[PDB]
Amino acid sequence: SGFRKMAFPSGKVEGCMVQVTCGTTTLNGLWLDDVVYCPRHVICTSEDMLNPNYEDLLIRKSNHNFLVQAGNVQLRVIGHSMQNCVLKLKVDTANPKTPKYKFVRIQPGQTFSVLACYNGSPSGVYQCAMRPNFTIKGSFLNGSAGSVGFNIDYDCVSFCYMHHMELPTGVHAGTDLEGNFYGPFVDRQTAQAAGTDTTITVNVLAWLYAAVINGDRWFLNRFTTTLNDFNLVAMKYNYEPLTQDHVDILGPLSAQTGIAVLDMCASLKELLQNGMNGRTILGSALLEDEFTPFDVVRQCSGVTF
Amino acid sequence: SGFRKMAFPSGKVEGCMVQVTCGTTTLNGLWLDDVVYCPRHVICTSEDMLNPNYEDLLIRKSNHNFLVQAGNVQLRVIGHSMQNCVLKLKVDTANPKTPKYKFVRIQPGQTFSVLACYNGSPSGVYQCAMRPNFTIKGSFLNGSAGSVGFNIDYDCVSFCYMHHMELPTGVHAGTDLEGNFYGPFVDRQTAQAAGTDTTITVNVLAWLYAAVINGDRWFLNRFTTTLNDFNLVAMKYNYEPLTQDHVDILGPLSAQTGIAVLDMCASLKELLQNGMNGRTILGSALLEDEFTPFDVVRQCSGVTF
Amino acid sequence: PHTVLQAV
Amino acid sequence: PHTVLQAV
Repeated sequence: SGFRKMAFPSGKVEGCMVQVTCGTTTLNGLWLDDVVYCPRHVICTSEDMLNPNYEDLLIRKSNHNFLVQAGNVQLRVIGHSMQNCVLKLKVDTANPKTPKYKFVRIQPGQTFSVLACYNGSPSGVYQCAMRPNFTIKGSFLNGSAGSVGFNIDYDCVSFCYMHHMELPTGVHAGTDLEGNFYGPFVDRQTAQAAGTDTTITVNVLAWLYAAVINGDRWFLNRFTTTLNDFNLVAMKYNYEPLTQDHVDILGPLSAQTGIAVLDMCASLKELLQNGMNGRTILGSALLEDEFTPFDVVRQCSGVTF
Repeated sequence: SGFRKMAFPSGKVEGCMVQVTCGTTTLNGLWLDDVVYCPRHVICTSEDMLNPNYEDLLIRKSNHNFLVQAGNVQLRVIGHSMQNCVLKLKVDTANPKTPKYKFVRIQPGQTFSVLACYNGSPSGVYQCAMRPNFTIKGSFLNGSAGSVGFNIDYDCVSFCYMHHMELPTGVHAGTDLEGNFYGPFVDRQTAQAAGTDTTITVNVLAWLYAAVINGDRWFLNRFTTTLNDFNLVAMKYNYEPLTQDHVDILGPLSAQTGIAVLDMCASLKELLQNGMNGRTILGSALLEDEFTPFDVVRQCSGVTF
Repeated sequence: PHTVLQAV
Repeated sequence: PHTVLQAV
């Protein structure tokens, strides 16, 4: 029993983290086989970052301008190129700790583990969701760019996020591992703002199922609702619309608990309209939306890697 | 910016996790140098666990009754002994991945990372506190016993917890790595209940300082209070008494923010007496108490390992 | 109710 | 306000 915000074990990723310095700018890179991936703004200076022309900035560099350190070993750069907003630095030795891996791009609503790093060294690990507005509510300080987000399936690390920057509201923005930003953000220090966010409805329902599996049942009721009547309530409360595919994805948790999805939607309607009247669900006084249905099944069934 | 429940990177611990089977009972063990540590109830059968006599049960076993698997490698047991509630299984090969380590016992109020495991394989990582009543609010299923809790300082893993069991309220109980239980619990399947819990006051204050560092300031006020008048409010609300040592430990965060500790205590008093009036602090509608002052400084300053 | 030892 | 690129 119990339900925690639980990250994947990070050892496979720790073995890939390196430090990349260009000039006085240092950040993290990801070393897979003989390539190091890192955010391209490592080539910027303090004066460069309002409106850098990255193509110009990169033409003026050569291999010897990139100092890559794996632990106490300096890795020799033998090639460099730009791919969208990341750099690919080809090095002369393949990482012997390279895991089986994939580069995947995730959807808003999906979760992943972040290995926060400074100067190439892991600092801590935590779980994040891709928000509907394509930001993530991370914990990142100066020097954390190049830290990656990932999921693990069996022995395979699926990298989905590389950290670049912090928006003025204190939320974070980054790219997939092909260098393409999540959302309408650019790697420049200008006024940028996230679009308005919304709550991830299918995830809130998944977490309510986790609560039932763990014995929190006070919010249940005998009511049902229709998918249309529910979605009218979701719109009013800034929740994402629930689809039939969401209802289907929640099928396994619905069968395990014996509570029909539209029955649980009736509970969520009442929680939205009346609050919790001083009670809590799984230790929270708020409706939690950064657990996917997969996360719930994974944790309440004990899947390992 | 940002503030997350953040665990230590788990790679150093992952390299120590093994599977221990005796009969039809399987759980996890911790392999350091040539010893495997695991919960002694691995030697129990289904009928053994109401009131096992562990000394009797262990005399009836020999080395060949313990099957230890490190990945796909079976480790030969060449010695066994009981130490309080753990077994020490001496094996014929030292773990080449043994980190620098210590066995430390922690105090209630202190935090640690848990690497949850099944069949010797890591499943996920999360942060826990030792509650004042010596339970932990973990996420653990059948087969998770032997999973360990730990802190990392520089390159040294300080192991502080080994998981044994789940109480009827769904909270968890375990030992230090010398086999001594935290709190008044025993490794038997009997009626046992945790003592009444309380909220860890110094931690709530630390988290309020984290909130200020991250720009959440709405709960601040111009009031101060005395340590005695504060502790009268803490008693009424089931909070631990605040000591002068707590005030001193909070010194660094007090200096960084410019808010005196007893000034922040005035904020906490008002939050306890009036609630948050629909607002949140660091994403929470509840007063969070599983971050220590060290955790706050660590995360808001970017310490690595 | 009873405690549950969490070997498997 | 502006975004902050988080190299160091």
